[PDB]
Amino acid sequence: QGRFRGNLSGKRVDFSGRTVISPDPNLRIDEVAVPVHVAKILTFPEKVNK
Amino acid sequence: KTALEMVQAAGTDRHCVTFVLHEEDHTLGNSLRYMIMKNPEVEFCGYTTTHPSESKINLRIQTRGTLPAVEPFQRGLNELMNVCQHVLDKFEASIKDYKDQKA
Amino acid sequence: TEFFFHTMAGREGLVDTAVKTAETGYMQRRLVKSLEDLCSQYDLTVRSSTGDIIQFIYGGDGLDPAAMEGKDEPLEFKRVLDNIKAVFPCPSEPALSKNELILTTESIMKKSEFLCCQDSFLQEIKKFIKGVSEKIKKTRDKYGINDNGTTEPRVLYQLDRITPTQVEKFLETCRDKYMRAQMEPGSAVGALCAQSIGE
Amino acid sequence: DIVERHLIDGDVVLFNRQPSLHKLSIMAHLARVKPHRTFRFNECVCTPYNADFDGDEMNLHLPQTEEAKAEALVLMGTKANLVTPRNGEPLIAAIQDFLTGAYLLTLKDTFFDRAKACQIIASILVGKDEKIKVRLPPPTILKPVTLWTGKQIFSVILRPSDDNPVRANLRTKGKQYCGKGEDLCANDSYVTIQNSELMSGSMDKGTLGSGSKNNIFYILLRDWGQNEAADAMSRLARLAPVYLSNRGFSIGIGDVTPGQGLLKAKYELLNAGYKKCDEYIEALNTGKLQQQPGCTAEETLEALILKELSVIRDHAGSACLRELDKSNSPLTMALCGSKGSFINISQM
Amino acid sequence: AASQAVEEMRSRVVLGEFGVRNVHTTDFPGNYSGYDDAWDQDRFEKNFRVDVVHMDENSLEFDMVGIDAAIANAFRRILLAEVPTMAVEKVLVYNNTSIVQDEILAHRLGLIPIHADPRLFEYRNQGDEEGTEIDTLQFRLQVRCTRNPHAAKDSSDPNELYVNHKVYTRHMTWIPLGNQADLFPEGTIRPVHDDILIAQLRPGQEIDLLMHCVKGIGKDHAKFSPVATASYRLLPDITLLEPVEGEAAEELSRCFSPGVIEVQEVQGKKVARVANPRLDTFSREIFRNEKLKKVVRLARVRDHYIFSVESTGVLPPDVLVSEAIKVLMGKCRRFLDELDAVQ
Amino acid sequence: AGILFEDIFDVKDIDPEGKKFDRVSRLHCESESFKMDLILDVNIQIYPVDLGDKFRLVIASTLYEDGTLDDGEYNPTDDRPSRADQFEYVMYGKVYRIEGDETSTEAATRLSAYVSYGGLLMRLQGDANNLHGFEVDSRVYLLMKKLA
Amino acid sequence: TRRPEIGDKFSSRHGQKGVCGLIVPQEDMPFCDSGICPDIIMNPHGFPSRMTVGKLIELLAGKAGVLDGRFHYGTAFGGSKVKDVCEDLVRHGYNYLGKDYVTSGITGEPLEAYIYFGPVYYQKLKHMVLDKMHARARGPRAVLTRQPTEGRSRDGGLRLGEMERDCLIGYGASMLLLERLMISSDAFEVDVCGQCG
Amino acid sequence: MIIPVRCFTCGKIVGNKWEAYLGLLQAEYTEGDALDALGLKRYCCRRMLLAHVDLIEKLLNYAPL
Amino acid sequence: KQAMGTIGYNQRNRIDTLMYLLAYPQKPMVKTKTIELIEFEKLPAGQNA
RNA sequence: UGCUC
Ligand SMILES: Nc1nc2c(ncn2[C@@H]2O[C@H](COP(=O)(O)OP(=O)(O)OP(=O)(O)O)[C@@H](O)[C@H]2O)c(=O)[nH]1
Ligand SMILES: Nc1ncnc2c1ncn2[C@@H]1O[C@H](COP(=O)(O)OP(=O)(O)OP(=O)(O)O)C[C@H]1O
Ligand SMILES: [Mg+2]
Ligand SMILES: [Zn+2]
Ligand SMILES: [Zn+2]
Repeated sequence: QGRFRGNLSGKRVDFSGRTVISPDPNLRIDEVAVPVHVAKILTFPEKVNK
Repeated sequence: KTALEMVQAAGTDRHCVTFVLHEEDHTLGNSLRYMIMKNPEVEFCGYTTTHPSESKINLRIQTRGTLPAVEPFQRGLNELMNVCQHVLDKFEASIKDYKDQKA
Repeated sequence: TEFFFHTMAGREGLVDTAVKTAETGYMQRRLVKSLEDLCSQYDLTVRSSTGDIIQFIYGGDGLDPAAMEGKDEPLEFKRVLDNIKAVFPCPSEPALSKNELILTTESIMKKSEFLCCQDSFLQEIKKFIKGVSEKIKKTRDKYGINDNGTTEPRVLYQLDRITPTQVEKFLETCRDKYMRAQMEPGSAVGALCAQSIGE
Repeated sequence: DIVERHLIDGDVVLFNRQPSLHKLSIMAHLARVKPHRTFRFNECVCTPYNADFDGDEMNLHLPQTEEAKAEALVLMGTKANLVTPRNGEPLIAAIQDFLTGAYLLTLKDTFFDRAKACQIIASILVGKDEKIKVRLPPPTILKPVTLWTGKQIFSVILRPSDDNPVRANLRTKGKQYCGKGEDLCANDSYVTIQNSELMSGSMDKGTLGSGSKNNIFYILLRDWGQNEAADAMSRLARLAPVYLSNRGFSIGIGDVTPGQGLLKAKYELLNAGYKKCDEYIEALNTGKLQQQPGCTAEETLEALILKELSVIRDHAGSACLRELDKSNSPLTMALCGSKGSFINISQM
Repeated sequence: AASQAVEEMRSRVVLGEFGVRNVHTTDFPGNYSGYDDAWDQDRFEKNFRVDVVHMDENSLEFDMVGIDAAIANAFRRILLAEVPTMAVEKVLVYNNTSIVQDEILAHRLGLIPIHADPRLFEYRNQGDEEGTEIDTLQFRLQVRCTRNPHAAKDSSDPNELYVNHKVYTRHMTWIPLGNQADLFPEGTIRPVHDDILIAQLRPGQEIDLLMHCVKGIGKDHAKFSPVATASYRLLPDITLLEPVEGEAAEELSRCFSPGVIEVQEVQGKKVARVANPRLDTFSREIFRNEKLKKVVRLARVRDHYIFSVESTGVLPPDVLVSEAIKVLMGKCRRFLDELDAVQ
Repeated sequence: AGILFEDIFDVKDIDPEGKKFDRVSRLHCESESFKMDLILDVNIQIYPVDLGDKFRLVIASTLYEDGTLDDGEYNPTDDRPSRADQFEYVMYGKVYRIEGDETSTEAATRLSAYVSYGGLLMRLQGDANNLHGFEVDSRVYLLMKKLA
Repeated sequence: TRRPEIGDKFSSRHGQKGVCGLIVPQEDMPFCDSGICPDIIMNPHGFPSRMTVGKLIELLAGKAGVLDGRFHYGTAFGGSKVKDVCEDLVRHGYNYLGKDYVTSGITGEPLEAYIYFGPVYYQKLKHMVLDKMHARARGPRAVLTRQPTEGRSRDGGLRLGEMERDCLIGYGASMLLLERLMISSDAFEVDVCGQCG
Repeated sequence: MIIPVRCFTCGKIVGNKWEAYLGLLQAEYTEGDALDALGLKRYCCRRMLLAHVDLIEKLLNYAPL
Repeated sequence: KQAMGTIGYNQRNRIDTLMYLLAYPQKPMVKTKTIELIEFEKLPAGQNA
């Protein structure tokens, strides 16, 4: 739990979640399903452009 | 907004068509599949479900010659309606004569 | 008694896995912390963070382990030749003999795009070409197939049928795969090695 | 201006399992919003994560930079990491309920009519596959009855449309290959595919699994790029379940019960083994027993008893495999290599 | 011969010892050479028929001959889910002191069927929790448990000590709205069974609540499912390859259902024959006897479906089948209208 | 006529390795006119066969006797005079391998054509003069008719 | 009051722990001749690798018990044998192996293989998706080290452990690693003197 | 806690047949014959009524009252 | 040890930091003699489906 | 400490 191993090498971050997984073969291999509840919390900053 | 048509590609080919139907399930999909499969002018007929969460189905129809693949759809719908009317009348007559002979 | 012995074996396996988890975790931590400095440069020389060279060329040849089609080999010449024959069958071109095959191979390999390729891969290509040519010669000698192309039963040409178009396609595909299978500069090869040795 | 938009479809998202052994334990996928409360993904990607859907909690991270997003999508793309850097073997391939399904589908006994074949083919026409022609292959047997074999239906996955340039070619041996048929094995275990058309053999873990090279998806990846392999895997994952459910595959107590001949053979083998063990015990205790080289007499007796018990085990297993009839769910799942093996069957 | 095999494949479904064969419908044009399986309304109307074999309160059994598996499954699924009925949806609670949880109580009340006719009501629009006279029904339930003023000294049984300690569904009182009292005569709107045990109370506890019920289909929630068990099975047709007589006839009678195989003494010796293959359930017990395996051939008729519909008592089953067919016709008409509007 | 091969065969064995498949069987057959051996997978459920059966088998390039090789797509619903009308068991396959005989180390004149009718394997082995016209990646029609 | 949904963990009293993958309607569930639809459909592929014949024996015994109205005993090294339950099954008119003729609910056609039906005692576990579901916005940070907290009850964020850093290094995504471990976690702007350092 | 109104598998009304079933237990009827007389042919309802435990009275014994 | 079910007859008056109860708990059909010894059938923690 | 994986 030191600074090198606990706060420099590996540290906690925001904009992340943890959830249980369930099978769904109807999605592509490169696609993952996200629930609406978590989707409303994790936000992405998009820059207003033309 | 319930049943919408889609061509096979940007070329707008009427041979292969896709009907996306909303608020439906395997019942009407399979019924119409069976009723239209007997059309000799249909090469390929197949219904599928996009995802069990959403209530929608996708039917795909490819004919033999130059059929728009829309007329077979209406043909199958009308044949299914006629079969439903006939079976309803037959069941009503059966129930009526059963009640008559029971008493 | 049998159930008790089976439970003993199960608990033995469980404790074995429990110890293995921590042991391999520590081993992986050490290996990664030690090998996280190496990287593949643009001059095909693997160097450390301080600039010292660990290898003049990765693996002695410089091929990507992730793009290794064969068993520690870049390509499987037999499978590639079969795929080329199947994907591009030319029915309007006659078959090639041993001498003609060797001649077209020597003429195509001496091009400019093949000069930058490694010599070992070219030697392996020559060996495979010689082998398939000897096989074709043995087949034609067994069935008396004439190289002039006037044998009455044409089906005999279907035993080992090869056309210059297929030869060129095979050579180009092999060259492209060998060029795209090399180590891409900038890849953290040390971390990949550590992970592949730890897992 | 900056707008903190919600997570919508198309956003690159990191998905990881906390216990990480190799780099493939974390991959950048494309997020799709769904009304449920769990993270769902194609099961073909379970082997990299080493997940089993038994309550495992996985982490999902959202990058906050366009450069990080692009790097995650390119380097950590699922389609770009279908193979491990350890030995190049493909990890993202078919899994249980997909190997068995493809096996039962490509069996020589499968013969589908026009309706069932068309249904199984349409079962995959979703998503990007909605803008392509079906290309119904010609039937094999047509004069007595128009029947489409299951191998053609499986090949349709490789080349669904006409404009698709995928031309898959493969020639390898299966798990139950005899070793002398050379594409004429009595069990039909020699996989031969030409121009994305299954000519011979039945699919199994050796061809659709993540075991080693010679995988059809591996050949597609190395010959026609990553997109073709991804599309083929999606089509397989969308087709095999539908057919497996329409056909029905179950296991019962009757699928593991022993036969009369099996019980007789087991009894005879146990008697013989116990007699030989008693003879060895009597020879060691009273008299001189042949001592094997490099070990003592007690270790020699131990080795001989272990050998006799292993003989009994293997003979009982062979008898159970020979007496078992085809269509047995355990035997089928052991043949196709989806799950289990002959040793587990013999033990149970 | 080959023709016999083709006929058996296209007409019969054989059940093997390890698996069933000929399970897929193949009677379609282009699948058979010597058969013109093109759609013909005349032949369908000629061959089709319906025969009711048993019909009592909340139970119906009828054989349909000529229909296919697709339409049979469609009717079954429509009856199971797509038939609308009335069920308790909203529950307003007023000082519920019962030990049973409020949510569990509301869930139990939601599963209680209502004898109201759904055709006389309409679906509630999105929202509108207040409800209107056309698309809602109100059921008041007020039960106050108290000690019995007159009881024995011991009175160990709860029946003698307490009164109204078991809140049966018969305590539900339908409260008319607007002009529902005039349209519906007294006694029509009531619980179906009138004997469902909702909860059990003790002196001091009281359950006072109101239930608003609206129209809904079974697909949204299982509480709207009118049919308790609506299923169909292919009509069995057992055939004997070779005449079986002797004690083997009694073995046959013991293998299949007791009411399908009958033994008769035509010449003083017992010989078995199929009497009524309807009662047979295909237990597949004949495969146990080694000698009697190659003497029988179990099969199912592809174009003969016995439908059994046991309902919950909301309405008779014949009207349920009629409404299912009407819902299917309505779906077909809606799709035809949509297609016409498109073109 | 697009008949690439035609001969009368007699079956000598049904299942040398046992009853592996319920619907398909590996029939071994020998010809009378020539020494042409045939190892063919056949569907016995729809077209039953016996050990002593003798049948005429024809491998053709096209199914129409008029010589029209227009086989872009097959429509089972279309009714027209075709070769299949003169036979009972018609299959559609592709000649996917042509292999020379390896038993004869020298002076070999026997070949073998392996065709895959939707997985059903057919090895026709014999003199090369009889296999004239067989080419790899060529789709053909097999027509079998049992004789008295 | 919570209803089972996708993600809830269920057990079957045999260590065959599983998670609800999909909730299909009743009309989609297969039905037998009697019209009984299964409540839980489990994967058979779990039996061979795990050899849980005890589950099959329990299912058969429970089926026989519910048919004859009895409670069979699964006592260790004893209990009701398979022959007794098979006799009970064949006496009531059901198959002596549990496998019964079942028709597909989707296509309406019979299945080629019989399905193994029977009553099994499933027990729900405390592990719910609702309690395990977590998502962390910017949220609070710790006083000592300005990073997200640890626990979910404390509104903590996930941890990119040393192994995650190793994986990101192996991938070579330098900008992604920088954004994760520097920008989005403990970014700060300090003032450094170029003279004394 | 209390007998459910509907059966989990099929959905037949079974809550109204609980007390009556208890009556059959107060009589000389066994479990099998009692379940048969109640009209439960399929085994799902038999399991529902037989595997059910009556815990409502045990909780009411602890109720405030 | 983590199975969900009833705790006892006083589970309603009991107030703990976290409790899980089952709506319609049912006793198993295949019950071991140990279940009868520990009286677990009186407080089942599952349902037969 | 208990766990989950
Ligand atoms: N209930 C509980 N017990 C704990 C916890 N941490 C430690 N223990 C108990 O205390 C013993 C070990 O103490 P440590 O975990 O070393 O305590 P610590 O980390 O030095 O204490 P802090 O530095 O204040 O966190 C174990 O035997 C545990 O049973 C905790 O978070 N909760
Ligand atoms: N201490 C741990 N460290 C890392 N991973 C763990 C640990 N405990 C559990 N896991 C996760 O759970 C998985 C272990 O499952 P595994 O051991 O393969 O099956 P199992 O638990 O033996 O199940 P069976 O007993 O075979 O049914 C793999 C790993 O990602
Ligand atoms: Mg797990
Ligand atoms: Zn300074
Ligand atoms: Zn029930």
